[PDB]
Amino acid sequence: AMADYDTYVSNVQINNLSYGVYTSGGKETQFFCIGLKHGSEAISINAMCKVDVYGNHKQGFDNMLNTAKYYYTTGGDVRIYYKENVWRDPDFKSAFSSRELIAITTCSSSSYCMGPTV
Amino acid sequence: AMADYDTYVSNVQINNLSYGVYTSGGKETQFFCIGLKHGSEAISINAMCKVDVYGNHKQGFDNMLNTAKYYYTTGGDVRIYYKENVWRDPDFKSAFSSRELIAITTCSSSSYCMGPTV
Amino acid sequence: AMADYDTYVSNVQINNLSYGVYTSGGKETQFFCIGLKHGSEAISINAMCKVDVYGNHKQGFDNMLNTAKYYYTTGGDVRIYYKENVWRDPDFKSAFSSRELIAITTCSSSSYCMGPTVT
Amino acid sequence: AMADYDTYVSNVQINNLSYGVYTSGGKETQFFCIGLKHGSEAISINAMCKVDVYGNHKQGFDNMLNTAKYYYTTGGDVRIYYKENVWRDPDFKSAFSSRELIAITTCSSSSYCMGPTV
Amino acid sequence: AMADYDTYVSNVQINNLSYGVYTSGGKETQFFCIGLKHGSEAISINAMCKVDVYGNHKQGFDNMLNTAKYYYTTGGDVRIYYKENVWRDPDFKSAFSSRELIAITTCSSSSYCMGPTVTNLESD
Repeated sequence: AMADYDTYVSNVQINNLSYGVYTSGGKETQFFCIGLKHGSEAISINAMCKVDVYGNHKQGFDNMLNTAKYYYTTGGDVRIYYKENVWRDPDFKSAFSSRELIAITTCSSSSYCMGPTV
Repeated sequence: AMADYDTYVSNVQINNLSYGVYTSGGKETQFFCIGLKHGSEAISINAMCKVDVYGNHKQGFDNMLNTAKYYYTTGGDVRIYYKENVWRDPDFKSAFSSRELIAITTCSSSSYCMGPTV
Repeated sequence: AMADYDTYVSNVQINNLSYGVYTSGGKETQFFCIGLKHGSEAISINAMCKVDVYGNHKQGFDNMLNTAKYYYTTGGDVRIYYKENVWRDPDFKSAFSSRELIAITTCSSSSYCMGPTVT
Repeated sequence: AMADYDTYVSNVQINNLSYGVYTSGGKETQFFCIGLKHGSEAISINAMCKVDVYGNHKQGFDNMLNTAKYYYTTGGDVRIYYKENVWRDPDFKSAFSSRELIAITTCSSSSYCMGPTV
Repeated sequence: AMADYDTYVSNVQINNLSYGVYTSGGKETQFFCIGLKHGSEAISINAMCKVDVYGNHKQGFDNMLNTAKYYYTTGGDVRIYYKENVWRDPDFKSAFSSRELIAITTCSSSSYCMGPTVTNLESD
């Protein structure tokens, strides 16, 4: 199976965004975070972030940000692939999330979203 | 004829998208994949991908991604040119596709799309 | 007059767009092409293209692509400046066009588009 | 707590935007500045700016500009994190403010915006 | 006062836009030009341009272009800051404009636009 694609939430909507600049561990960073809803269902796995110069995958900062902003605009159904327990900055983890955003795929029905499933 | 333009599907719509980051073969990659339908019907050749640091044509990652997102938004009729049997990562081919996306052109009628035919 | 601004069509609409990647003449390229509307016909006329690593003006590939996509979306009337007889790859010229896209300007009326004119 | 995240205004709207190029202190700059409202309420903390080659955080100019422009388009409620007393150019400070823009987060309700509140 | 911010036109709309490529002085350039109106009136200062590799401020070409395109799309009221007598190639000035685009700010009402204003009636 694809490394880092094993943990996801499906048929969610991106209902909040954050974008900022921040010094972390003595390095100048950019970050963004997505916040999620699942229609009217309560979701606890509801935030994930990406940082330009830290993480398991530094590539794709601008493309992932633009992709997140696209689905915030449409409110469309997506699946979010993420990795738990990534961010080591304790102030960032408590403010935003520990989770690193890995991929965003669309869902065309209540049962199908693109990408691998477990 | 144009090299790599011999294999295409016409009058389709991009009805799904994926964008992600992924380690493949020791390289840090970005990728995106488009999912297709043919009007009211599903089609069997229905996913094509592009990878920033692998493939027959590594250029144009951001422009092809922006172009794909554009037609996902409009739902317009397009022709997709693609190349078969490209991606060699077995986990990736199984989750997404083995096909490399080459070009996207528009269709102004049920019978005409821009670009060369065979 | 401005070099490369002598040849244009005014008050046209872009009704088709192509974007691709392609190996031409030993180089890896990106290109896009616009097709122009002719009455109610589906087939476009006067297609014009831009290539990132070939042409009289290699600069501005992404900005010209985004400008072309913009007017394809709005369907607005534009003036297109282009250079005839540029592309030499025969397969490309047969598939798309020989013309290089130089500039796109708006038309605010049936009578006025921005940019220089010739008589 | 996150350094530079202690000062913010919540549930505001970006109702004006400036973008320009400018020589400041012998350096060629770009800048943008956001103007804020909060519905009908009189606010005094209502302008924040970012400069490409000056400030505590020079990274993220284009991404922050595009983020500010998006919320100006939607008129949606946001939280603005900012740093007071940053700009030293007296002419710039008089025309806009001394405040450096740090982050923009969305507000999904009258009581919630993403990001830390301490 | 902010250098290069002394001449502007307020409460205008961008109602035309040009983008192109052009060779000048041995350099390959990109440029764009905006056309303006003041509601239903034509104005005297109605065009201004930015060039990627010429001008007093070469930075910000893409950001300025995207900003101008945005306001052309929305038709919203803006203030345009510009500098006179920059483009001195007569065929470019005849085709487009002599003025360099410096900044674009919004006007949220008929009475307010963002950005610096001159000190007084004589710009002392």
